[PDB]
Amino acid sequence: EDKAAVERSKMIEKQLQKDKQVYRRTLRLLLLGADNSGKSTIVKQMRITSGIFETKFQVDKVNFHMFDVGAQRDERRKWIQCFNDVTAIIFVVDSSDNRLQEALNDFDSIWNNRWLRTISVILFLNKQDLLAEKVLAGKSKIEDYFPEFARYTTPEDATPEPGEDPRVTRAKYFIRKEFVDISTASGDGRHICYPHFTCAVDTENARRIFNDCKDIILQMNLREYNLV
Amino acid sequence: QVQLQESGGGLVQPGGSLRLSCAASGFTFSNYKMNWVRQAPGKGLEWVSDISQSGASISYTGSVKGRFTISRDNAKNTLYLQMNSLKPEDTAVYYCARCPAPFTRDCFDVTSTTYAYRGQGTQVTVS
Amino acid sequence: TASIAQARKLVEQLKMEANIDRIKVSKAAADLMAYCEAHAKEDPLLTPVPASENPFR
Amino acid sequence: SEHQQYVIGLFLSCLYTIFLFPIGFVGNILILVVNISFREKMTIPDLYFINLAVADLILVADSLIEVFNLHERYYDIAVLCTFMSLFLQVNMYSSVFFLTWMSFDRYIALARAMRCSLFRTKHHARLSCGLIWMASVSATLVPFTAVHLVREVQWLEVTLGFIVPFAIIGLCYSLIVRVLVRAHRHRGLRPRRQKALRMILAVVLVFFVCWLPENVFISVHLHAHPLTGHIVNLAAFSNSCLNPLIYSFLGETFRDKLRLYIEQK
Amino acid sequence: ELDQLRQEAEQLKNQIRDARKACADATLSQITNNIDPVGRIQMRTRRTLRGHLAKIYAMHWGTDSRLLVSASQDGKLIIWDSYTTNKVHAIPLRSSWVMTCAYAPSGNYVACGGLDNICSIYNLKTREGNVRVSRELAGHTGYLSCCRFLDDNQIVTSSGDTTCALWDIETGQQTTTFTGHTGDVMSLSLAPDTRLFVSGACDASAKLWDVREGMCRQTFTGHESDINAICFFPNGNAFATGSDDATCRLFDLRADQELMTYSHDNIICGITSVSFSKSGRLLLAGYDDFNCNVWDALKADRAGVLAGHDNRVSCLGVTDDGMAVATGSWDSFLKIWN
Ligand SMILES: CN(CCNc1ccnc2cc(Cl)ccc12)CCNc1ccnc2cc(Cl)ccc12
Repeated sequence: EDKAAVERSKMIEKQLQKDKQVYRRTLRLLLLGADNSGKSTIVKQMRITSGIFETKFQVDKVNFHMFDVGAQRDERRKWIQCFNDVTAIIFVVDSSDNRLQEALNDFDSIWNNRWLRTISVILFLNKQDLLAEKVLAGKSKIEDYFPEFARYTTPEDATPEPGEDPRVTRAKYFIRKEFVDISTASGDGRHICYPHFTCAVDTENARRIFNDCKDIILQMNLREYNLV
Repeated sequence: QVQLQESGGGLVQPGGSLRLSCAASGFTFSNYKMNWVRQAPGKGLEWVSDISQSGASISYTGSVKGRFTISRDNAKNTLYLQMNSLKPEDTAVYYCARCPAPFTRDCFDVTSTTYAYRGQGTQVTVS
Repeated sequence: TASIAQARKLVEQLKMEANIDRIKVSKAAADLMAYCEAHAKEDPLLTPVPASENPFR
Repeated sequence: SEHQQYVIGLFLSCLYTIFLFPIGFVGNILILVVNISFREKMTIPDLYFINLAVADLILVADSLIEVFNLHERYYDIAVLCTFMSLFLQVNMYSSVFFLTWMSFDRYIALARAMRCSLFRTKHHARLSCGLIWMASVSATLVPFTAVHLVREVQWLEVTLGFIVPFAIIGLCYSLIVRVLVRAHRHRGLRPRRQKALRMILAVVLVFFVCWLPENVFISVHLHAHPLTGHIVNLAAFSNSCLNPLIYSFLGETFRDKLRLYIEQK
Repeated sequence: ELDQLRQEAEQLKNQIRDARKACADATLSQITNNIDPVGRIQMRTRRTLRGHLAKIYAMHWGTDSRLLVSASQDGKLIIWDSYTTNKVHAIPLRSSWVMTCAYAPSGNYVACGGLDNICSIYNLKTREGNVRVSRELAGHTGYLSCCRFLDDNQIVTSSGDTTCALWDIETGQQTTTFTGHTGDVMSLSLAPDTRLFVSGACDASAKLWDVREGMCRQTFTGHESDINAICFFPNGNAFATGSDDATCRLFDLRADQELMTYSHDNIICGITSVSFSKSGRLLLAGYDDFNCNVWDALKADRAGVLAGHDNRVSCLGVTDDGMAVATGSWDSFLKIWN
């Protein structure tokens, strides 16, 4: 009976409309990182053979679903295209100098991919305490892997955390500038990179993500409203 | 099939200079970005150098910047790496990796443990 | 060890693929052309059908 | 002086019809056709832009008639003149109310983005457009019927079409600018947000300067002065002429849409 | 010994190349020049299926030629009645990231999978009325790229890992495994008789597998990049592969080599999905520039274009009776063309 079919279609459309509100309200994030990066610790920070893990959390009554790939092969050119419509990519990097060049290459590939080109990236320069300890130790030299550091000097308008040794400031801002150079080398300003200095003991990473997603949503709305 | 044969590399004294060459066959060499990667004893695959389709843009890992020069020959479908002042750390197996797709600016998986567009590589040893 | 383990199976697969009976390309092309010719009328997409019995019109 | 003032009025009319009128006409038509052609993927702002384009197109079309004083003819006060007056009043109210509602919706989208997502729905946008048109129609008809059984009509015009709309526009865009500057100094993109602030300021200023003259002219009296009436009417029509330019042409999104439409065509 | 084994492999590969070259006495174009062209193929959008909140990653027609299932990355797969546009079912998924979906040839079940590495089998004929997960096949160590039913109890699934697997749905165990690929297996195509199936992976190669024995019968190369899609020719003696190198390629099982290549100079974008018309004379291929191209499979000249979509065309399927072509896209719309 065609009438029963149309009735069922109306029921299903009502269900779809009901769940569309849930889909639109929620903000989706993709957590990316390496083995050394403490992305798992970032996941466990948020106190509210599987191939992907989801974490639901809330900030200021807005809901975030953060997705971290689990059992996947290292080749990511194909399964990453699934995340071309997420709100943001939280990129976690082990900032303690070495795999920094590998992280930079990963960030460059993520930035310049044809499908992630419109997705902003939240960059967590994780493990800042280890970076400070090993910079103060002096055994390891950043210039060994990044010779440009031998000439780089912290900008005159820097904002070091009070009590921070200027050497640590120079190193951390040098790494941040290394990532920002790739960020700004392309993209024509439709997607942004938000660098943050994070640690394992930090408790405001959720706040950072919430603020950056607020800015991303503001940019999206400003673009759709023709103001940009 | 897509094939890359690294024709070069070998033993050398510290501070010497070699020239690695890779012949690429089975695909339009001009459309693809190319990269040199290396695996040192006991290490993972490490990205060394990158050259675009036209050779206009080039990039190096900081450890080899100023010592290695990457170059491309589309007519001969060849990729060269002129290595100068070789340090003992440079000892490794060098592979020539191809960008996964043509005309693209991303090179995701060139450094993966298993990659379908990477040559068997050539061993470079420094005395 | 493992490298030779993979190489031996690669060689085995190559021998298996090398011993298969192979036919000239002309025969395969003729077969495909004949199949397409036989079913030309039965394919609506390249032989449009009147809207009276098109399910979407 | 009468000859001099008449000549000055005609010179101003020539300047307007040469410079401003093509902007309004061509831009409103282009906005309408470009937004309608892409109906399958229209966003909430596009609905308000389309309705404002309709209103501005009607007003600018009437501008030419008003420019050469063709209205002082074929009165037919029983039908034609009253109908034209009501139609133009509803068009003016629709233009002003759509500007005000677009400002408020912009405030909602750029300040309450992550919390008021339920409020902003395309079906709700169409309902809002319908309610805006109904409100304009009612604001036009109610005073007309009340005085049928005029100073009161002009009073309602002035108040409900410049004072409340301008107050709402100013408040909403001040809040939007506050949000933009607060998010500008921390993590936002400096150049594009400076451009957005410039666009907001341009919109507010053009609306204010174009609609203040006629409203103040009406308020002062609440015949005579032909030149003053002519220039204030020219400014009022120039509001609709310039609305497409500031709202669509100066923005990158609509220019990209127009380029894509041209490439498709 | 490694060098010796590599040299032996090189010798065998040279032998295979020489045999293929010897068998290539003529090209397909040289023989298809004799037949007249298919003419302009202009297809209209008869239906637009709305209701998905995100990208449509996959779709599959039912064997009845009327009902079709489409999976979207919002966590929903919808079974539509194309004739009337009614949505018969809207199954919510445990994992939002679904990359494939299948419709059982009997119409009783559907299958889906994705980044969860699990193939969920849903029973549509449930007595309770509400579709519920009949089974969850686990065992793949990578994202599920494709899946196809052989019967109500057997299903073949290709994975992001380098292997495919034939499962027993009743027991939920991998009846057999197909290994040999070096990259992600992106596509999968059952033969008309279901005795063999071809899988294209993230390399130049596409492999033919015998479901009974469980080994690779043949490997076909020629593509320069990943093979995103694969489809079997209607007679089962050939198949077409679409790749990231922006070209389609028709291979023959018996000739064991490339037969034809479909490409154009201004096409510089990858191919996401391919399929054949009922007769096999037309090859429809979806592209990353979100417009499908209808190629003359025999003459290899672009015969038509389907340019209704606004975002990447991700899936494309021709009906079993050949009466329409359903194309999904990343704009969350499925369009029926005819
Ligand atoms: C509103 N203007 C013109 C009205 N014309 C419009 C009709 C409909 N819709 C419109 C929309 C717009 Cl935007 C602008 C104009 C109209 C008042 C000027 N009329 C006058 C002329 C001469 N002498 C006057 C003396 C006094 Cl005491 C008061 C008014 C006098």
